[PDB]
Amino acid sequence: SIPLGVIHNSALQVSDVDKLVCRDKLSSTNQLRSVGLNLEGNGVATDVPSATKRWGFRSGVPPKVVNYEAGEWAENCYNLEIKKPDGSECLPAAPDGIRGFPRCRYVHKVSGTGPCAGDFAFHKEGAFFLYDRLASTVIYRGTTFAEGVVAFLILPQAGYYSTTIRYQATGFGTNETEYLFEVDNLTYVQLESRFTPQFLLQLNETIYTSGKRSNTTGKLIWKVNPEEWAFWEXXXXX
Amino acid sequence: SIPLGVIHNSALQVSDVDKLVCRDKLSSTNQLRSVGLNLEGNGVATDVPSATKRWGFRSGVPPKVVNYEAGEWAENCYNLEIKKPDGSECLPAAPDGIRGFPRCRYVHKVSGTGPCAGDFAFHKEGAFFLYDRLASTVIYRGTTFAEGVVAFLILPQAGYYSTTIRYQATGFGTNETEYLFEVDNLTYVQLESRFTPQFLLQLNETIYTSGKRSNTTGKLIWKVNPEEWAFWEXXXXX
Amino acid sequence: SIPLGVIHNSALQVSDVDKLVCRDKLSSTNQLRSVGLNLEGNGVATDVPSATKRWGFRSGVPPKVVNYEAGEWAENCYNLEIKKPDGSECLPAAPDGIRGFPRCRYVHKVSGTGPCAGDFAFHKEGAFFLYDRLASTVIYRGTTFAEGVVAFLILPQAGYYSTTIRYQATGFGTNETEYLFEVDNLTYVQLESRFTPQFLLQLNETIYTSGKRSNTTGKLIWKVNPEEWAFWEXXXXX
Amino acid sequence: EAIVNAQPKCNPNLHYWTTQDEGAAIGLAWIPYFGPAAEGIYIEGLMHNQDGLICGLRQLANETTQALQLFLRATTELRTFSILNRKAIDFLLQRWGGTCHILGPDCCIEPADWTKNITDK
Amino acid sequence: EAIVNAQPKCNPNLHYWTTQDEGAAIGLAWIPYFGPAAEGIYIEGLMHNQDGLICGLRQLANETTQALQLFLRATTELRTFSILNRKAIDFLLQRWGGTCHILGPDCCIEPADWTKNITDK
Amino acid sequence: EAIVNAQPKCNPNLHYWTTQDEGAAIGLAWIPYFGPAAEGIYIEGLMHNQDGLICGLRQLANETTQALQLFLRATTELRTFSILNRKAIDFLLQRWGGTCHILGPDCCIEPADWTKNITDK
Ligand SMILES: *[C@@H]1O[C@H](CO)[C@@H](O[C@@H]2O[C@H](CO)[C@@H](O[C@@H]3O[C@H](CO[C@H]4O[C@H](CO)[C@@H](O)[C@H](O)[C@@H]4O)[C@@H](O)[C@H](O)[C@@H]3O)[C@H](O)[C@H]2NC(C)=O)[C@H](O)[C@H]1NC(C)=O
Ligand SMILES: *[C@@H]1O[C@H](CO)[C@@H](O[C@@H]2O[C@H](CO)[C@@H](O[C@@H]3O[C@H](CO[C@H]4O[C@H](CO)[C@@H](O)[C@H](O)[C@@H]4O)[C@@H](O)[C@H](O)[C@@H]3O)[C@H](O)[C@H]2NC(C)=O)[C@H](O)[C@H]1NC(C)=O
Ligand SMILES: *[C@@H]1O[C@H](CO)[C@@H](O[C@@H]2O[C@H](CO)[C@@H](O[C@@H]3O[C@H](CO[C@H]4O[C@H](CO)[C@@H](O)[C@H](O)[C@@H]4O)[C@@H](O)[C@H](O)[C@@H]3O)[C@H](O)[C@H]2NC(C)=O)[C@H](O)[C@H]1NC(C)=O
Ligand SMILES: N[C@H]1CC[C@H](NC(=O)[C@]23C[C@@H]4C[C@](c5ccccc5)(C2)C[C@@](c2ccccc2)(C4)C3)CC1
Ligand SMILES: N[C@H]1CC[C@H](NC(=O)[C@]23C[C@@H]4C[C@](c5ccccc5)(C2)C[C@@](c2ccccc2)(C4)C3)CC1
Ligand SMILES: N[C@H]1CC[C@H](NC(=O)[C@]23C[C@@H]4C[C@](c5ccccc5)(C2)C[C@@](c2ccccc2)(C4)C3)CC1
Ligand SMILES: *[C@@H]1O[C@H](CO)[C@@H](O)[C@H](O)[C@H]1NC(C)=O
Ligand SMILES: *[C@@H]1O[C@H](CO)[C@@H](O)[C@H](O)[C@H]1NC(C)=O
Ligand SMILES: *[C@@H]1O[C@H](CO)[C@@H](O)[C@H](O)[C@H]1NC(C)=O
Ligand SMILES: *[C@@H]1O[C@H](CO)[C@@H](O)[C@H](O)[C@H]1NC(C)=O
Ligand SMILES: *[C@@H]1O[C@H](CO)[C@@H](O)[C@H](O)[C@H]1NC(C)=O
Ligand SMILES: *[C@@H]1O[C@H](CO)[C@@H](O)[C@H](O)[C@H]1NC(C)=O
Ligand SMILES: *[C@@H]1O[C@H](CO)[C@@H](O)[C@H](O)[C@H]1NC(C)=O
Ligand SMILES: *[C@@H]1O[C@H](CO)[C@@H](O)[C@H](O)[C@H]1NC(C)=O
Ligand SMILES: *[C@@H]1O[C@H](CO)[C@@H](O)[C@H](O)[C@H]1NC(C)=O
Ligand SMILES: *[C@@H]1O[C@H](CO)[C@@H](O)[C@H](O)[C@H]1NC(C)=O
Ligand SMILES: *[C@@H]1O[C@H](CO)[C@@H](O)[C@H](O)[C@H]1NC(C)=O
Ligand SMILES: *[C@@H]1O[C@H](CO)[C@@H](O)[C@H](O)[C@H]1NC(C)=O
Repeated sequence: SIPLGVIHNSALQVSDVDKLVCRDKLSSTNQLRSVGLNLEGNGVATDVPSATKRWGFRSGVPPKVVNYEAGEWAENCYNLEIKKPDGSECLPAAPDGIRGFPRCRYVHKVSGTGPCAGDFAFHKEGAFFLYDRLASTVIYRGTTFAEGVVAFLILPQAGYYSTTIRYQATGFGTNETEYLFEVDNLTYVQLESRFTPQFLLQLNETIYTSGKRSNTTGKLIWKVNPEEWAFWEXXXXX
Repeated sequence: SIPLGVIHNSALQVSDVDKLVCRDKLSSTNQLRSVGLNLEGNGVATDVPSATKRWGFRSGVPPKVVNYEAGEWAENCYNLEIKKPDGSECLPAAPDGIRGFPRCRYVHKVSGTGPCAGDFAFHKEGAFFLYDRLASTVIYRGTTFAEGVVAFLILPQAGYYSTTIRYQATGFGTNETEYLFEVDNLTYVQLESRFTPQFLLQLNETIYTSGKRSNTTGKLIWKVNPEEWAFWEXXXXX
Repeated sequence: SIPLGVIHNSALQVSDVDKLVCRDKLSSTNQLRSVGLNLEGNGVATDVPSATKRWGFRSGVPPKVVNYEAGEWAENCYNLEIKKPDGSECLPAAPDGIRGFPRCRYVHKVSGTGPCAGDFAFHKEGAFFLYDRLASTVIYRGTTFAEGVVAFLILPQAGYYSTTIRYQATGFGTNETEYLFEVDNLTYVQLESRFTPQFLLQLNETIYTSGKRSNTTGKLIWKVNPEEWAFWEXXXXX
Repeated sequence: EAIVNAQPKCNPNLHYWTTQDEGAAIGLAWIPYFGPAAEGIYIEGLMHNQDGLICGLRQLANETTQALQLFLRATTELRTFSILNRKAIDFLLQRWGGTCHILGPDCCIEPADWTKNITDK
Repeated sequence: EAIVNAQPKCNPNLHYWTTQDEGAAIGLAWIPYFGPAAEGIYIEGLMHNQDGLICGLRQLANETTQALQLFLRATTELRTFSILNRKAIDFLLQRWGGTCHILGPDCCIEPADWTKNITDK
Repeated sequence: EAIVNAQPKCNPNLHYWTTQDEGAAIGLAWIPYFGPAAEGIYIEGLMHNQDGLICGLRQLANETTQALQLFLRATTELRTFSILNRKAIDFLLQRWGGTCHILGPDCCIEPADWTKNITDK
C-alpha cells in the first residue's frame, strides 16, 4: 500500500492501515495533499557529471506519470538535448500538458551525443523526474526537470531568477562521458565535478572581460588549473 | 470552492459549505448533475459581428476542458475557419473525442483571415465554448460550438433541423472586421449587426428567385438599404 | 445500472440496487475488482473463418475503452493487418498505452484485403476486444486481442508459450472471404473451419519434412482431403 | 446564499438535451455496431420556470464561472471529469469524516426510535 | 437476482492472470530501470468451480455487457477507469447519504452493546 | 511506523511553491484571456523544521517511492490523478464500510451526550 503521512504527538508518521484512529479527522479532500521533494535536499551531488550518471536507457518499460500539487524551489535543474551520432533523437518530445519544473535557480542545459541504448531514459535509483506538477519515470527532450520523490499527506484541520548554463557532451550515458562548459559557440572549458554553478558563472565573466574568447573561426577549449558543504549551508588557466 | 446548486423552500440556492444540513439527502451519484446553459438565454446579441468581438487570441495560457452532462438547444452556434494572411491556420484541430454542439438551429460558419496574434482563442468575458458534452476555454477549428456557462446541481431525490449560414471575413478579431454573407461562391451581401438569421435566409431565397445572382465569373456584392426583442419572444437593394 | 457481482449463500449473485444489505461489508477499494472473461469459455467457435464473421465495419460510432484488472489465459487470440485493395489501412494504429492481450496460446495473425466499409471494426454481438488490461469496442491494427466480456465484483473480505499462425485473406469481412494458411511465403493451404490450431502445426511440420514446399519462385497452394468438443475437454493431399 | 438573477434577460423555458445511462434498449440497439451514430444518442425535454428554477439556473451557472475557471487554471489535467465525484466524497467527509457525536450538530444520527424502544423496556 | 448460466458450454476452470499492486519486491526490482519489462509483470492463478463461481462469472460478464455498453455510449471519456471507484462512492451514499435512523431498515448502526451497557447501569 | 531520516543530509528549511484553487481573484484576473500565463500561477511559502516536520517529509517521500513505483507499474493509466481521492474513499470505507457496532473499536460513534440525556430522563 502507498504510505500516507500524518502528524501524531508533534511528529510526522506513516499512518497504520491495519489500525483505526477515530480521533483522526478528515473533513474535506482539501486536507489531502501530494508534495514533491528534491533529491538536492538529501545531499546528493548536483554537478552535471554526477547527476547524469544516475540516469540510464532501458526498453520494454512503459513510461508512467503521476500528479503532485506542491513542490520545492530547486537550486539545480536539468534540460537535455541528446542525439545519437546519426542525428536521431534520444529523448521523446514532451507530451501535451507537460511543462518544465517551475522554480530553478540554475538550469543545466546539456546538448550532445551518446549511444542511447534504450527507448526511454529512467532514474537508476528509482527517483522521479519532476516537471510542472507532474512526475515522470522518464526524461523528456528539452524539458526542464528536477530530481525528486513524492509524498502523500493528511494535513491537520485548521523574487525569482533563473540562469541557464550550457554544456556540450560526448558519449552521454557511458563510463567515459566528456563534458565541456560553454562560454560562447567557440569557447569551452573542460568540465570537472568540483565546479559549482557560482564558479562557472564567474569563470564565464572573467573570460569575457579578459578577452580569453576565441577570436578565430575555430574552437578554443580551456583547462582550469587544479588550484564538503551543501548548497544551503587546448590551453590552461592558473 | 466551486458552488453547488440545491433546492430549499421552493427556490434554487447555493449550498453553504460552512453549514451542514442533515436533512439534505444524497443517495447516489446519479443525483449530482453538471449542466450547460447558453449565453443566448441571458440576452446577449447573437449576430456574427457582436459574437466575434467577445473572442480574442492569447499566448501562454494552456487550454482546459471540463465535462458537462446536459445542455440547452441553441438557436445560434458558430463554426470558425480562420487563417492568417500567409495561409497558416489560426485555430487548432479538434482534439480526439471533441465533437460539435449537438443542437443548433442556425450554424454561423465563418471563413476568413485575421492577424491571430496568439496561440489560442479565448472568451473575453470568461465564458466557455460548449461542444458535445465538453466545455473548453478555447475555440477549435471547424468545430461547431455554443457560448455558455456550467452549473453543478444536487437534484432532489425522487424534430430537429439545423441550417448553415456561411460568411466571409477579413481582419477577423480586430477593431475593423468586415463581414460578407454568402449567397453562392460569387454573390455576397454586406453584413450588418441588425440582420437576423431569418432575414438572411429570406434574403438568400429572394436573391435566388429574382435572378440577382452573379452571371459572370467575378464577385457580386450587394448592400441592403437601411429600410429589441430576443429570439424566444458593389450594388444596392431597396 | 451496471451490475455488480457478490456472493450470498454460496452462490454468485447480482447485487440488488433497490435493496440494502447491512451485512455486506466493503472495507477497502481493494475488495472491488473488474475481471475479463473470454468468449472461448462459453463455447464459441474459435477458428479464423468463424471468428472473423463476428466482426464488422461501421461509421459514426466513436470508439470506447474500459479498464479491467484481471483476465483469463486464452487459447486463441487474433492479430489483424487488413488493407483496402488500394493499400490504405483499414484498422487504426494502437493508441498509446494499448498493448496486446498478455496470455495467448495461439495468435492467429491474419493479413489480407477487404472492402472495409466503415471507419472502425466492431463486434457484431456486442462483445469487447480484450487487450492488455484494456477492453475496446473496436479492433486495432496489428495488436493481439481476445474476444471477451467484463464483470465487476465485490470480493468477500479475508510456463507460458505462444505460437503465431499466419493467414492470408481476401475479401475480408464479406459473405465470400477466402483464407489461406501460410507455411512459408510461397506455400499455402486452403483453410477450412474444421482445422484446429494443433492440426495446422502438424500440417506445417509434415509439409516441411516431406519436401512439399515450393521449390520454384511461384505460389504453391494445397487442398487437404476431406478425410464437437471444446478446447478444454493448386494440388491435393490425402 | 440566495440566487439573484442579474442578467439582462431570461429565457424562462429550458429546452434541453442530454443522454441516459440506464435506458433499457429495445432488442439489439445497445450493440455499438448496430446502434445509433454519435448524432442520435440524445434525449430531449422541456422545463418551465416553476419556482423560478430556470432563471436561477442561468444565474447559478454565471456565478459558477469564476470558481470553475480558477479550478481549471490550477489543475494539470487536460480534461476534467471528476468534479461531481469529488463533491460526493466531500459530502460524505463533511458528515462522516470524524467521530459522530450523537445529538451534536455535526452528526446526522437519529436516536429517536432507539430512545423510545429503551423507554418501553 | 440469481445467476442463470445460459451459455452453450462452460469452462469450469479459470486459469487467470493479473497484477499485484502490493507485491513487496526483492531488493531493487521495484526500480523501473532495473525491473521487469511489460511482458513480465503478471502473476497467475487457477480457480475451480467451487460453489459454481466460475460458471456464474462467465454468465455475469455476459449479462453485464448491455448496461456497460450503454454506459460507454453516454460517456465522452475516451478511456474509463472510474467505474469501481464510483461504485464504492455509491455504496457509501446508499448507507450514509442521509440521516441514519437507528433501528430503521436503511441505517446500518448496531446499538446492541450500547443498549446492554445502559441496562447494566 | 515512526519516520527515521536516514539521508546523508537534510535541508531543514522548505522553500515551496504551489497553486491555490480558492484564490478570490481581483476583478477580472480569473478570466483566462486576461489572467496570468502558465509561469505566473504559483504562490510561495517557507516552512521551517518545527517538530522536525521538514526532515520527516524528505524521509517520507523517499520511503514512498517503492510502493508508488509498484502502483504505477500495475496501472495502465498514462497519467494518474486519482491517488488522493482513492485514499479518501478508503478512509470512509475503513470506518463506514460495515455495520457500526456502538462502543466497539471499529465504529467511530460517540453516545456520550445521548447516554447522559437518557440518564436525565
Ligand atoms: C532513498 O534514500 C536512500 C538512502 O539515502 C537511497 O539509497 C541509495 O541507493 C543507491 C542505489 O539505489 C545507492 O547507490 C549505489 O551505491 C553503491 C556503492 O555506494 C557507492 O556510493 C556511496 C555514496 O553513498 C559511497 O559511500 C560508496 O563508497 C560507493 O562508492 C554502488 O555499488 C551501486 O551501483 C549504486 O550506485 C546509494 O549509495 C544509496 N545512498 C545512500 C546514502 O545509501 C535511495 O536511492 C533513495 N531512494 C530514492 C527513490 O531516491
Ligand atoms: C455573468 O453575467 C454578467 C452580467 O450579465 C456578465 O457581465 C458582463 O461583463 C462584461 C465584462 O466581463 C461586460 O462587458 C464590458 O462592458 C464595458 C462597458 O459596457 C458596455 O456594454 C454595455 C452592455 O451591457 C453597455 O450598456 C455600455 O454602455 C457599454 O457600451 C466595456 O468597457 C468592457 O470592455 C466590457 O466589454 C458586460 O457589459 C457585462 N454585462 C452586463 C449585463 O453587465 C458576465 O460576463 C457574466 N459572466 C460570464 C462568465 O458569462
Ligand atoms: C451472451 O450470451 C448469449 C447466449 O450465449 C449470446 O447470444 C447470441 O446472440 C447472437 C446475436 O447477438 C446470436 O447470433 C445470431 O444468431 C441468429 C441465428 O442463430 C444461428 O446460430 C445458432 C448458433 O447458436 C444456430 O443454432 C442457429 O441455427 C442459427 O444458425 C442469426 O440469424 C443472427 O444473425 C445472429 O448471428 C447467437 O446465436 C446467440 N448465441 C446463443 C447461444 O444463443 C450473446 O451474444 C452474449 N453476449 C455477449 C455480449 O457476448
Ligand atoms: N489551498 C491551500 C491549501 C493548503 C496548502 N498548503 C500546502 O500545500 C503545504 C504548505 C506547506 C508546505 C507543504 C509542502 C510543499 C512542498 C513539499 C512538501 C511540503 C505544502 C507542506 C505543508 C504541510 C505539510 C505537513 C504538515 C502540515 C503542512 C506546509 C502543506 C496551500 C494551498
Ligand atoms: N438519467 C436521467 C437522470 C435525470 C436527468 N435529468 C436532467 O439531467 C435534468 C432534466 C431537467 C433539465 C436539466 C437541465 C438541462 C440543461 C441545462 C440545465 C438544466 C437536466 C435540469 C434538471 C433539474 C434541475 C434542477 C432541479 C431539478 C431538475 C431538469 C435535471 C435525465 C437523465
Ligand atoms: N492484489 C490482489 C487482490 C486479489 C486479487 N484476486 C483476483 O483478482 C481474483 C483471483 C481469482 C480469479 C479472479 C478472476 C480472474 C479472471 C477473470 C475472472 C475472475 C480474480 C476472480 C477472483 C474471485 C472472484 C469471485 C469471488 C472471489 C474471488 C478469484 C479474484 C489478486 C491480487
Ligand atoms: C567502460 O564500459 C565497459 C562496459 O560497459 C566496462 O568494461 C569498463 O569497465 C568501463 N570503464 C572503462 C574505464 O572502460
Ligand atoms: C550559437 O549557436 C546556436 C545554435 O547553434 C545559435 O542558435 C546561436 O544563434 C549561436 N549564437 C551566435 C552568437 O552565433
Ligand atoms: C557570460 O558573460 C557574458 C558577459 O556579461 C554574459 O553576457 C553571458 O550571458 C554570460 N553567460 C552566462 C551563461 O551567464
Ligand atoms: C585574441 O585571442 C587571444 C588568445 O585567445 C587573446 O590573448 C587576446 O586577448 C584576444 N584579443 C583581444 C582583443 O582580447
Ligand atoms: C483600432 O485598433 C487600434 C489598436 O488596437 C486602436 O488604436 C484604434 O482605436 C482602433 N479603432 C479604430 C477605429 O482604428
Ligand atoms: C464553392 O466553393 C467551395 C470551396 O471553395 C467548394 O467546395 C464548392 O464546391 C463550391 N461550389 C460550387 C457550386 O462551385
Ligand atoms: C439559398 O437559396 C437556395 C434556393 O433554394 C437554396 O438552395 C440554398 O440552400 C439557400 N442557401 C441557404 C444558406 O439556405
Ligand atoms: C444576370 O445578372 C443581372 C445583374 O446581376 C440580372 O439583372 C439578371 O437578371 C441576370 N440574369 C438572369 C437570367 O436572371
Ligand atoms: C453476398 O452478399 C450479398 C450482399 O451483402 C448478398 O446479396 C448475398 O446473399 C451474399 N451471399 C452470397 C453467397 O452471394
Ligand atoms: C516473408 O515475407 C515477409 C513479409 O513479406 C518478410 O518480412 C520475410 O522476411 C519473408 N521471409 C523470407 C524467408 O523471405
Ligand atoms: C513450420 O515448420 C518449420 C519446421 O520446423 C518451423 O521452423 C516453422 O516455425 C513452422 N511454422 C509454424 C507456424 O509453426
Ligand atoms: C520439389 O517440389 C516437388 C513438388 O512440390 C516435390 O515433390 C519435391 O520433393 C521438392 N524437392 C525436394 C528436394 O523436396
